[PDB]
Amino acid sequence: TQQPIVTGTSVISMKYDNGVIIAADNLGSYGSLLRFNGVERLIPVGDNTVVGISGDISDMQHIERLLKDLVTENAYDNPLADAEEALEPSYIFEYLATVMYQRRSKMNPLWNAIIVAGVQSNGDQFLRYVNLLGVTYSSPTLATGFGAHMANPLLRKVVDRESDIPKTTVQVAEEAIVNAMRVLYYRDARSSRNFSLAIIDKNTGLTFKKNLQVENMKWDFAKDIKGYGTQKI
Amino acid sequence: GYDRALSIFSPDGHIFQVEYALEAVKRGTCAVGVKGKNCVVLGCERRSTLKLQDTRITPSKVSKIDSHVVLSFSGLNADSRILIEKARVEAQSHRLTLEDPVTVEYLTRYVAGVQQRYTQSGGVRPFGVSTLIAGFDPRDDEPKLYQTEPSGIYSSWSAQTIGRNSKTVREFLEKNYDRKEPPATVEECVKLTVRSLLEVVQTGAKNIEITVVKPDSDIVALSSEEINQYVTQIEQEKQE
Amino acid sequence: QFNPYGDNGGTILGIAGEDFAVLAGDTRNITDYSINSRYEPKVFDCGDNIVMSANGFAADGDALVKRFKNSVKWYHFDHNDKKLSINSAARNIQHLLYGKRFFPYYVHTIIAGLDEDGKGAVYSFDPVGSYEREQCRAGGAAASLIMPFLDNQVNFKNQYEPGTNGKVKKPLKYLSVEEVIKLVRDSFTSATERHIQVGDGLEILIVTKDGVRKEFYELKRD
Amino acid sequence: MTDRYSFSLTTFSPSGKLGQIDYALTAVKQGVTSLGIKATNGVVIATEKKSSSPLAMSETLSKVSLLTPDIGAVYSGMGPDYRVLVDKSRKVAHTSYKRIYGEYPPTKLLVSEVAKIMQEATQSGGVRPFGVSLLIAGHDEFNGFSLYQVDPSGSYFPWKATAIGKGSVAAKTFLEKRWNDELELEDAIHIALLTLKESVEGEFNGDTIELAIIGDENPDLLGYTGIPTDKGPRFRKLTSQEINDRLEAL
Amino acid sequence: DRGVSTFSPEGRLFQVEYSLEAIKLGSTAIGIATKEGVVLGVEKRATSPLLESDSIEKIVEIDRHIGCAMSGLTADARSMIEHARTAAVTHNLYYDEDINVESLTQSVCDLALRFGELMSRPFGVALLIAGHDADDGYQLFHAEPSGTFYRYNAKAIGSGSEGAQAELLNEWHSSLTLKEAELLVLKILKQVMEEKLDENNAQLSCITKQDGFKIYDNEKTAELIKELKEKEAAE
Amino acid sequence: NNYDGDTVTFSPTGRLFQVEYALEAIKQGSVTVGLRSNTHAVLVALKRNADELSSYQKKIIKCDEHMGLSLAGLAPDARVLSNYLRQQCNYSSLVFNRKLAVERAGHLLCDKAQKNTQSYGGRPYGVGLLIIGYDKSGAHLLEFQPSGNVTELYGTAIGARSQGAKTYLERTLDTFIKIDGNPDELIKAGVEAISQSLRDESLTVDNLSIAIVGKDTPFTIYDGEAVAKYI
Amino acid sequence: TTTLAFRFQGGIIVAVDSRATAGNWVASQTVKKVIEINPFLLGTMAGCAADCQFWETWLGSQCRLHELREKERISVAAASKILSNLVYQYKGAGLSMGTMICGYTRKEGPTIYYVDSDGTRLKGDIFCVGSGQTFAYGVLDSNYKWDLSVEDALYLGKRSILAAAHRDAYSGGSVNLYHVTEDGWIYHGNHDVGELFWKVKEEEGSFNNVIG
Amino acid sequence: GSRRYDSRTTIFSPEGRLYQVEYALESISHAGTAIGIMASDGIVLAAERKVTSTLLEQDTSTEKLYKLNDKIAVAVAGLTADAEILINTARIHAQNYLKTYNEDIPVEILVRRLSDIKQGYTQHGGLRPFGVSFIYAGYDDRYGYQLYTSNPSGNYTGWKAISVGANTSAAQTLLQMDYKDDMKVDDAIELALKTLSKTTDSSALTYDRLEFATIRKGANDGEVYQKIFKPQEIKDILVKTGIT
Ligand SMILES: *[C@@](C)(CO)[C@](*)(O)[C@H](Cc1ccccc1)NC(=O)[C@H](Cc1ccc(OC)cc1)NC(=O)[C@H](C)NC(=O)CN1CCOCC1
Ligand SMILES: [Mg+2]
Ligand code: NA
Repeated sequence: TQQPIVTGTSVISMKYDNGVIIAADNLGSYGSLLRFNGVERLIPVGDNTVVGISGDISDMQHIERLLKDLVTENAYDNPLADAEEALEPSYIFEYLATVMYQRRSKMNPLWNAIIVAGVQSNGDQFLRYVNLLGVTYSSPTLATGFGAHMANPLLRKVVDRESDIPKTTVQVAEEAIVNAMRVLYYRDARSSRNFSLAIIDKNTGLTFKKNLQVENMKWDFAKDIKGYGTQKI
Repeated sequence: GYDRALSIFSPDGHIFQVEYALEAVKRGTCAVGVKGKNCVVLGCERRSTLKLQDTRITPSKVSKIDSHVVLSFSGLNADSRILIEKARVEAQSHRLTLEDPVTVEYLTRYVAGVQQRYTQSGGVRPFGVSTLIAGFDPRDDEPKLYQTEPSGIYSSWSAQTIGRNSKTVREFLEKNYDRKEPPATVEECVKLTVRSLLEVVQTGAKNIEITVVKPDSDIVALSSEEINQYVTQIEQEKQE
Repeated sequence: QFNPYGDNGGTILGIAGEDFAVLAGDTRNITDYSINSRYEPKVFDCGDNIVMSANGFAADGDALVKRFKNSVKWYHFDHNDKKLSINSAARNIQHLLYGKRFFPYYVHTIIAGLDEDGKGAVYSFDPVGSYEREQCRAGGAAASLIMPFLDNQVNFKNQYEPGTNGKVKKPLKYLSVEEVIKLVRDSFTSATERHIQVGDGLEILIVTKDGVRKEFYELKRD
Repeated sequence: MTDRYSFSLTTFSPSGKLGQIDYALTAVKQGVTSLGIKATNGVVIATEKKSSSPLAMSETLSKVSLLTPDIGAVYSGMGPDYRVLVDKSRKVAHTSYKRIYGEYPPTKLLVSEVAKIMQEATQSGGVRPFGVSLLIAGHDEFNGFSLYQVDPSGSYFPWKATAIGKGSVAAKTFLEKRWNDELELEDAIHIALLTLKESVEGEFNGDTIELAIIGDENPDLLGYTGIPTDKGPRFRKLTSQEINDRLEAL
Repeated sequence: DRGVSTFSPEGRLFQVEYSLEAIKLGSTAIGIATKEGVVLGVEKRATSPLLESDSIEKIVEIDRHIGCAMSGLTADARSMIEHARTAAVTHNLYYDEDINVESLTQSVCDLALRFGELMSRPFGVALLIAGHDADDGYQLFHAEPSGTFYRYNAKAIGSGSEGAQAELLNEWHSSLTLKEAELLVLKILKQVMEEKLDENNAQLSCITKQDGFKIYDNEKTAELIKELKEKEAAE
Repeated sequence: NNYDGDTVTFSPTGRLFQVEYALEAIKQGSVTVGLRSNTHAVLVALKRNADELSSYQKKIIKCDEHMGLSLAGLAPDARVLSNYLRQQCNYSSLVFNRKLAVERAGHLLCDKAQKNTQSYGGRPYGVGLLIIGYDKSGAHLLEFQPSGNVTELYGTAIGARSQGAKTYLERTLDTFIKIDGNPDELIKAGVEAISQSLRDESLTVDNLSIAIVGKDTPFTIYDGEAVAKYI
Repeated sequence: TTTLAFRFQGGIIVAVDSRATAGNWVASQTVKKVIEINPFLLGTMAGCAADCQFWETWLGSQCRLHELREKERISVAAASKILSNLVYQYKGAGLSMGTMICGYTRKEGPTIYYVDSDGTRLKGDIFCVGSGQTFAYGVLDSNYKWDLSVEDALYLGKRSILAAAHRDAYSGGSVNLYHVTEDGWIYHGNHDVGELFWKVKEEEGSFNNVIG
Repeated sequence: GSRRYDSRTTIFSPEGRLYQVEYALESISHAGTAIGIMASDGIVLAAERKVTSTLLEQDTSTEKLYKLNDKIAVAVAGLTADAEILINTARIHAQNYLKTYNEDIPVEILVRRLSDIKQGYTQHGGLRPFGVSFIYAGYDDRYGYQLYTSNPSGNYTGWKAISVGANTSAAQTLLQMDYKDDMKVDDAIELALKTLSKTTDSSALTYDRLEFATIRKGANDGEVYQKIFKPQEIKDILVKTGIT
């Protein structure tokens, strides 16, 4: 039985025609205190997978070490470690999903919500979620925390079902993700302006973008707002 | 824990430790079991090189496992106590779970199973003991006599003997015991048992023990004078 | 305090015919008032013409299905590729569930297939292993809505023969696969209307001696 | 891996001898001579400090050891075996007695515990017996002064006076002539030094001889004052200077 | 001495090979498999005439559809039978069905090599496991202390095994009736047995799909012995 | 001689005699053959019987849908090792959703057999195995020896008179390796290979045992009337 | 549940309902609450369905192992005590079982044993177990005599379950009858309350509280 | 491995004897003789100390005779160290029985349990047996005065008069000659000393080479008293019987 201390907020993601996009802000909250501002919550595994993690940061750092160790262990006695027998997103996910459910069953969970985004060896897009309860699900769009409430509605307007994926380009998909991150900065009290974004394409590969900022924000209309009702001045 | 496999096969297919345990049984004092029409009698030799004994307190050769079953033995005396104790515990455990006392076959099967376990367990030697287990099943008047041995095999006997010079008394019983007509009464059964021991014993004084078991938990041990009367009667008929 | 259980919603339904059996379930996955997936299947082909679904807490449901699939695999290894009968699978599942009697799998389980006489069979389980064979069973969040409808339309309950003064019951009879699928689709559309955890899509798995076939139908997405 | 020796390494031979115990006693015979003498008002235990090398500092190696404030021990045989026995003997005095009764054990009972440890090395799995004989001198309120010998078998005997090791046969004969039941402590120390000179060959002084007594209480050696009932240790190790003083009037 | 799990230079386990010699000293046991059933028969071999021969239990029930006959150090078989019975009943509990005869035999044979320095030595007893299931029908298995088991159409184990096996080689065909098999076991037992064969020193049993595993009475076996003697004199 | 009492003892020339005696048990075992192309891998096994009344000892065991082996030597030891493989293959599936690589399968068997050759009390495994499989890097064939040594090969054979089949495959190497997209022809080559190890006996219907795995073929075993095609 | 079993002149009658509940939700109406352990032994179920189902099937396996080992059918006393000793090991853990082990043997005769999850084991002639036990007792006790005929005893057992099925909200579905004699148990059919009620009301003239 | 060095202490000879038990008995036959004699009104325990040295402290010494509880004592023959292990077990077993039943332990029960421990060392564990033979002298309200003996085999028997250790053959013949059933304690005291005096390997039997003890009902009314004799008391009893 735990209680989360230093936490990370929403992780959002979606599929597009050739691959997947995933994003998450760089904040490490300590309750209401916005304590740490240089936290990377997107962790690449190889050149074909990115794991986005929210929840407890100490448990996130533990998972980082497991994934780091997984790459090492896979390389052992494996001449095709950088080829046919390289780590797939589906392998990495199933490992984590096994761990998460084992820990909840021992009543000592890893207090996290995880999204594994990647591209398989056959070109298929991989996007699947897992959390502290060991609950797993997949969808064209996936998001954690506040992202589930605010991002998914926006991302589902772009890709509402499976047939909408081939019709969605990387330019359109990234635009929707960046818009969603802005909306979360407006409305999530444990979010930050700075964030990271990752694209895993079946042609261009892994593109990891750091130090992004939310921009083109609408604040001007605030100047006209007075009191809470009757106040004219 | 001490793990050594002491009981093992030899090239000719024998487990010597089990066979040497049989030699210890052959050294032990003679014990005989004869079952009649309505009873079983257990006879036991007691070696007479020991005078100045205290027969009140000296461990008796025949032991009660329950009120309806008895166990005599031949071989190592110290080893027999361990088997008797285990058997007595299992007897009470059976009454507790099945709500019925053990059958003589079941009790024998348990004791035999213990003996067998010590022939293929690491760190232990076999029991240097063969037992005669006799009694009557609950609510049954059919007499029961069983034998066990170090190897773990057990079987039922109309009459049987174990211990030193047992082959001589078995020879006697084989011609004197009629399957078609077993000893009809208690007296006949005790006499045949005493007769068989008199082939081997020496004197019929404080060398022979006799225990009679009858149906419904009716077990009694004979005293010196009672046994001596059979000895006196047999010898007078012999001179003919 | 940490709560190890959750409710992922949805609902499932199994009906048995004379020479077939269906096991249906909606494809919606939820937590609280949010939708996680509009298409997340929870009715699986487990081999040996057995289909299975464990509805309730998805993590427990996936774990159970995963264990049973693995149970089928080892049954082949250990017993010379023998086919696992539906009655034997049911008993095996009871032991899987009851093994966690004091920390249960929070799922209502249903399996379907054919019995050893070739006839359609549906077995249903409670969360701790009690099971029963039936012609009909609904499980999950909307089971209370659907089940009485099936009692009426599959087992003809409370239906009497017209003009017989309520003395002669409507006779029992097997249904065609076409009639059964009509009942399944109507059952799920009705359930989708009045239960918020039910919707998005409907996936049916039909089992005949020829194998396992699938059918998919859209459901309301609100 | 793991200790697979779970069986006895000391067993009975056809003649009835316990070989390893006999051989352990042979090792004690080879060892340097040590002795003990009981007086009316004290006990003395003494031994030769056989130096392994003149570069070695023989002060750092203590053959005579304090076990409790009123009990001391000396040995003949294998030094390492003795050292670990002293460690175990000191600890058992606390664990099996002082931590229970709030006072130190009497000599006979501590001796009994040491004997138990040595007996177990004679019967337990995968071990040889200890290659030492101990002489344990001590005092307690209800038994007074006492002197005990402990052999590799675990057997122990009380003595008025005795010697063990190299020249024990001659030393025991010497002690029989000199010992009486009216000996004062100083007279016993004198006899101890006389007896030991016979077995020692090289130098005979306070630096080559190790000698301790169980006598009167020593308040100066207690380390604190304020508790009337605590009067100090009866065990005292004689200094190199204190030995040489008595060697002049020898 | 030497290790219990040691290999010989020829590539065999000493203890397993020595246990096979113990089995050769054991009393004869024969099994014959037909399309109408599987017959099991044994030599009782009482060591003395005072011993009540009906207490000699060398044929044993494992389940209603599986029987077993033994030869060698028969005391060692008790724990093997106990395991087999539990395995059979346990499988029925887990799977609501009868367990395959092969699967049962395989479970018993898993005990065989669980010895070393687990139990201290191999078993000194061989088993003939006969049974029926829906998949492979009537089956006869020979289970050794090596952990190996062979299926047989017919098989003899014990002291008269090599002589009886050569006889079974000639006599067995795929169209034997149950009655023909019963007589054949009695015939071959009488040949290899020391003492003269009768109902008291030999025991028959069979397993059929309909009636399951049945040990024959001394009255029933006696008539088959009398039927056998008459048929041999008739030509 | 004096250095063959247990596996923990080296000889003066640096030999482990108990391991060599375990190796000897394989030579006494019935012949079995393994060979592969680029699309399929095939096991062919000559089964052995006690006599005419007995069944023929089953030589081939399935480990997963994509992997399995044939045995030669102590059959119970093969059962232990095959069971270990089944678990390892299964662990890879449940935990990583990943079919176990045939190369890793060999590495795991090597390490399991090794531990038995360095510790007191235990003994070496008394069986040799031929593992075939199809994974993400195509078809594979492995040869396991109870010394621990595992070897990847195009083709091989173990058991009594295995040198005859091994020589044939060494000649036929260039031919059978290019039998791609043709199961029946690759089996024929294997059946012809095992025939070089036959003496006095010939391949009958309940004597021959064939197994195959490939690109669009799960590991399946053929016995009885199913192998009559290849005689 | 409502289950009963009583001893009488002609052996033992055993009658049970067939309802399963999950709170106020009727989970089933066609459940088997009698387990046929062997041709001479029966077991009734009441309480947690899984506990009853699982452990009484397990009990049957233990009874089978007994007759294999001992070459003799297990006694009703020994069979009941295996189950009672088992649940006593789990005492406090939360098992919920109300059971009746009914059967015949030569040494015992017709015998009934009540066994529950808190370790109580009682021999007796009449028992009613379950949520509707009181309703069944009311009818059964007021009509019970030792000298009942097999025909009358079968009916009384059927009528007692019906009475409880009616009043008890957590009992109903159908009545499963059994009769245990010296020759073993005999099944006397499944009787749906949907038809049985109106048939009994009309023929018997009872149930005047209900609108006819 | 270690198999090479295993003596195999718990195995049978081809003749069916336990090697180690037989060799332990051979060891005990060289130990100082101990005699037990049971009278109608008490029990005597007499034991000869092993070749004494003149500088041995005699009064504060215990080698042969030990107290198990207020009603039971033992005479030892063999390894003293081994005996003390068994004695402390026996002392604890007696207190366990008293704690459980609020009654002093019956003599036979204590004897059986101690003998069962010895038995265990001959059948399992791979350890050497205890090289000890006991003479148990005790009293309880069931059988009254009782003498027992146990040996390394774990076999125990009851006696009227018995010897263990050295020269038992000669000692048992002398006891068998002069013993009778109506004997008193003071007569048994004399018999015990006379027997040792003749069977001793020493030149002459003296007070300093003996341990002596009696268990009488010679206390005040229906209660038992254990008397472990002091040196001066042995000196007096030796003069009183006319041995010195
Ligand atoms: C009547 C109907 C009263 O309920 C009977 O007792 C009936 C008996 C019965 C026996 C065998 C098969 C079916 C029915 N009992 C029930 O129907 C039973 C009631 C009950 C539930 C829980 C209990 O405590 C654990 C005790 C009694 N119903 C069930 O078992 C239902 C089907 N299942 C569950 O409630 C599932 N729960 C059980 C407890 O553990 C968590 C899951
Ligand atoms: Mg809806
Ligand atoms: Na209820």
